[PDB]
Amino acid sequence: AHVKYAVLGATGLLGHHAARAIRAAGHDLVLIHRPSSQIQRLAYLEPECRVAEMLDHAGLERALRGLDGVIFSEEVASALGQTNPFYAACLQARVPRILYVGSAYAMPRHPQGLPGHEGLFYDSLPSGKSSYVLCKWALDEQAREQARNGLPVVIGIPGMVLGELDIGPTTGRVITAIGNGEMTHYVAGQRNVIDAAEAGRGLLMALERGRIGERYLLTGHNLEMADLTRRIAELLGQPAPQPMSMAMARALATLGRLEVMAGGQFLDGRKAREELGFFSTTALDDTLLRAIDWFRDNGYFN
Amino acid sequence: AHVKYAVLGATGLLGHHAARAIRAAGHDLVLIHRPSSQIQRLAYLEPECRVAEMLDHAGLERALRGLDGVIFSEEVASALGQTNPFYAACLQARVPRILYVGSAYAMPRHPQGLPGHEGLFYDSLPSGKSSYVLCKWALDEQAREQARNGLPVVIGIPGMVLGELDIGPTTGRVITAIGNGEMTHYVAGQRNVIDAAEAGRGLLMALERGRIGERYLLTGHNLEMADLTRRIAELLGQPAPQPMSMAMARALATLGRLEVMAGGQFLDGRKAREELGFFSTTALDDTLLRAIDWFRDNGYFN
Repeated sequence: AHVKYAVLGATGLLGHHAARAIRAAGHDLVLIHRPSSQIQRLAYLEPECRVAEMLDHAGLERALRGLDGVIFSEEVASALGQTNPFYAACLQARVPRILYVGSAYAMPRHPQGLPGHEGLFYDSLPSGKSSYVLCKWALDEQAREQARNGLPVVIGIPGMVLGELDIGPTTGRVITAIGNGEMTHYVAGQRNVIDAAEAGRGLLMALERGRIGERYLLTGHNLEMADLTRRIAELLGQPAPQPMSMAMARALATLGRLEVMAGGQFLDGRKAREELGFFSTTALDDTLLRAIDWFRDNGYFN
Repeated sequence: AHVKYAVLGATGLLGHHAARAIRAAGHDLVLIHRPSSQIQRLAYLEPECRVAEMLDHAGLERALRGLDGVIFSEEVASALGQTNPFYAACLQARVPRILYVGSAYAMPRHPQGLPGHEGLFYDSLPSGKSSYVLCKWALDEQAREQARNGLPVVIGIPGMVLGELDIGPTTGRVITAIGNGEMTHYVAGQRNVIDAAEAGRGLLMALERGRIGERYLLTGHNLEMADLTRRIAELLGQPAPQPMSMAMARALATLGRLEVMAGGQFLDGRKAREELGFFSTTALDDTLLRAIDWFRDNGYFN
């Protein structure tokens, strides 16, 4: 297995599937993990494991030795505080190839309402926007900034990732909320959903094939929240969540005083397809069913 | 003016009206304030002002000298942290008569759904309830605990206080939210509303006349939130806020994850009436109009 690729955050949903994709390609897999993390869930991949706390420049450098590449999986300041040492260590370890996993919320909304693409940038500080968007904009700026400064950083930006192995769960709380009768309503909104297994392969592909300093949207299905809500319901044998007005959402925010909860957009997958060879082939139902089954076997449904 | 009564928190809505009531009764008024507070808004009452930070036992003791009585106007721990020194200082200053301003949220809901009364107690820690209720239950327990231990504490519990001189505003954000088009919806609920001017007189009356260690509900009008919402709208020349389901409120709380906002009850005013001679005589519209006018003259409406 002539090539060695590492993954930080391998126990998260999207990292676990990057790790798998590296194993599926027949590369040597390295997993850089914090000592507290339960990386033995990935022992089946026969990984090489390197311990490193993410604020420990001696240990990151050491964990980043002899790699052909690496995937990376008070709110703004400390987001930047975690990534900054990593980039530091990548420079010292002389890693040739770095992919940083970004978010589509680093991008503004397509100004004609069409599906979003990699060319959508905020000219400067996304002022007046949520702190979520701000944090996501910063991490995006930071990565490009390392590219500009001669670091080999590629940026891979998946849509909402859904699939099996979602421990929290995280993104798949939609599935469990619905299944457990909790999500009784939804708010209108556009969203791109992507199968976890694929998003992992897309990451590997950006890492091996992306242009340094470029973003690549890794997309699945463009979807109304009504329809994502409804399909999951139908599959779980449950009633469809009913729509809830946008005004009725702010009116609760206002009762509070005494959002980006449906601020997503559709994504254009062409760049990844033409440059990376990447695109989804999995039916959405197959993804939603595989997630559903994983959650059920592990008792996330009451 | 043979009797001297003091008020802490005189710049708040309910304290300002206690202060006024003390002036209206022809007593000598003392205002105990923190040095940062803008107590010169009450200079027209020709008050005697005593400076005291509320965590400064030397200064409270000194500010509590030679009084015939006093009205008192991480969330639980620090609520108790503010009151505890005050009670300490009342013991050393030998104040004969102390009224603590409580909340109706220290009481559980009438177990047959009738209007609530002073006999409603939680037998012990109000477990599983909101931290708001918990904090309000504690301060209530604390006051009774000082009574039990020989301190002359009376507890006065007004309903939702509405009227003029509401600086934040605080309770009157309902009025301004509606007026400014912000409160577009409300959640079903029962509530007791009381005129500010009166609630101040009720406080004075509890202080002079209550039994040591007893609670006294100071009540105005029992009101559906639909009707309070609607009257304020009609008076402001605005559309009535529309009802919003309770389920639709939790369904937003649940979208968040990826209350007591209508948990109030009606209050029974009989104890205050029979013992204190207290009861409301003011039409609700007159109260809502006086508040409305105060807010308007000071430019709280856009």
